[PDB]
Amino acid sequence: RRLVIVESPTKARKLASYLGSGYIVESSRGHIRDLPRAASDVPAKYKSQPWARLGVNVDADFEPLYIISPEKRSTVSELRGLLKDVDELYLATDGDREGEAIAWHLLETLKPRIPVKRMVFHEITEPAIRAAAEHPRDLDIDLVDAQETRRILDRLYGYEVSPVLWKKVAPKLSAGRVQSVATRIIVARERDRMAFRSAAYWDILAKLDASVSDPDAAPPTFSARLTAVAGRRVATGRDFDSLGTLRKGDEVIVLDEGSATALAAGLDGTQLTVASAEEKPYARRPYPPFMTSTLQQEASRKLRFSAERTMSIAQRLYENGYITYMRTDSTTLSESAINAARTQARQLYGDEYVAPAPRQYTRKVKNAQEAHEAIRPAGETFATPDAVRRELDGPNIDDFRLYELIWQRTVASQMADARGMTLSLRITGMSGHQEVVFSATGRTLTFPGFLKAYVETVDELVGGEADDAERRLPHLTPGQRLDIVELTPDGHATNPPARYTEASLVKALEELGIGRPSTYSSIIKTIQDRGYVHKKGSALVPSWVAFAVTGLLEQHFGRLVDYDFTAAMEDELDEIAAGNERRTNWLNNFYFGGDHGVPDSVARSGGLKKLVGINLEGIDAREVNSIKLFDDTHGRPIYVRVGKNGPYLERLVAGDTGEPTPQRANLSDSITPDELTLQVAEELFAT
Repeated sequence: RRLVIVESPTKARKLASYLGSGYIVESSRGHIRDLPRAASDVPAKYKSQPWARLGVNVDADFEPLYIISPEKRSTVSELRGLLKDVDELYLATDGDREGEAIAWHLLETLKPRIPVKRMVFHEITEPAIRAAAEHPRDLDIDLVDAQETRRILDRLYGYEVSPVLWKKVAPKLSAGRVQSVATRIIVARERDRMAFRSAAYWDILAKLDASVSDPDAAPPTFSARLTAVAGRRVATGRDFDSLGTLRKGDEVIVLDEGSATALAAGLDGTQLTVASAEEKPYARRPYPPFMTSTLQQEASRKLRFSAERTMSIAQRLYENGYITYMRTDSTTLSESAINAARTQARQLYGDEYVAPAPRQYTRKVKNAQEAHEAIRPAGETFATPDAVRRELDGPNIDDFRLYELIWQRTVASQMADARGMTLSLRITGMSGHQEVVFSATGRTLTFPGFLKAYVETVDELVGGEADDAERRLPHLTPGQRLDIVELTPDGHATNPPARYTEASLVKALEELGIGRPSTYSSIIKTIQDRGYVHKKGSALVPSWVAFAVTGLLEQHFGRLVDYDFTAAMEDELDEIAAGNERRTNWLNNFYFGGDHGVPDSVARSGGLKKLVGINLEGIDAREVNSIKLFDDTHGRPIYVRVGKNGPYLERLVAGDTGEPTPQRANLSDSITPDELTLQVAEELFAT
């Protein structure tokens, strides 16, 4: 008999069905050991060590104290009992550094005296599981070191930074390093919206008829926008800065209502002339197969799933053998998957829609031990969407809908390019003695290609045109007459920068190099649970406490929330995982200071311990929990105060017998920060 250990019961039952007689497959319920979480976790033998409760001996090369979580105590003893009756132990945790560390803890805890085989696989099928059992991988201690370094980093960061949050913001706040950076991202955007000032600008929208000079033109009518007047380009929204004043670029003319209306009046009665018309072909390549980042984005935009929901569903699909492993930065497809996807594309859409050659989407992954393939349907032959629809019906419907998304993306990635035309137009006229220029743009989809099988969804808050959208224009030739159906002077205002959705936050975490496949959703989940961020529709909105904590970190511990320093620490952890940096050297440099790392980083500034242990009696807690908004019409500053009972507005005013007396008005989450205007503040201060 052979004992096999995996992380979860679903995985345990699934591997057992494939390994057959002679294997006992059991679940570890995840991690079995952790650093001490309370004083009572410290065993008697270590109670004589003053560092035991922290769980890390920083003076002995950061030696950890791993103890068995009391909730996992019976799991360990049951595992120990089964080990006594087998001839071989198989460790079948996930192949990334998290799963490697779990296997390492199982070895350290069970101390086997029998052969050990470490199985690695990235899909759960009978071929994949059989191959893995027959070709085990040597235990990768570099992965384990990378996982352990991050665990200790997290412990030390919390140890040093938490008491500053307790003394200067609020008790029972928890420290979170990467979480505080993601929260800063959200706060920075909200601060940009509050400081945004709109500018007004006008143009003219024209509906133009071509069926007078060409009764075959299709469509007969179309719209065009005024874009130049007497050789000066007409100002648009991109021409104003965030304070509503013109950028320092080429000269423009800023039209207003009376301005634009006078141009339309001097025009109606006349006809317009096609000065120029251009056709330019385009060819769009398919989207790459999903990796974790793009799966979460598209599930969020198309399916409206939170990042956390997406990864819970993806985990069930994985453990049940429907898809490949869902924590990956690879968009590579294996040979059988490319061929299955081409076949499906051929059967569902026709030979014309299959790409002529197989399409490989190879990008360099951080660590080839940890990611082998895109997220795609499992198996040499993909399970059909209908068969999966019948199995995951009823309560498992979200599972089907994510599988369908993955299936369609995988098939579309092997399909032919989309083709169409980009269409341009210049239209001239005469409004009195001034030459006007009207511009129209278009785009056709001659051949949809892969778009027949997958079209990305535009971010709800950023907006935009879908990749399959069309704007058709009739065929025109220079000099051609056009009749003005309608002239509408049209007023506009610049808009503040859009809030993040969960989808665009994942995108920003990836592009800044701060997130990783195994952390994107837990980051986003955690900032919402700990109260830093909430959802208004699909928009992530920071809470007022998020402003207070972010300002504290920015003003006094800025290196800890710097985007570039954070991305570089993530890279260094990956270097440990590849065996190009040492766990112990990295921890010593980071915590105690050293000569290695990016210039001016925490390590190079003297280390985390010196950095946080500045003189804190010089950090005023009243200032930390005051968020300046604006002054009122009398010059008095209005500020949001974050108090034990929540947020409230406050200003100092003149009282009964002289000033300064506080005036307050309580606040709820109902009003987003950029909505609390002076007008709103004054209304709150009265009622």
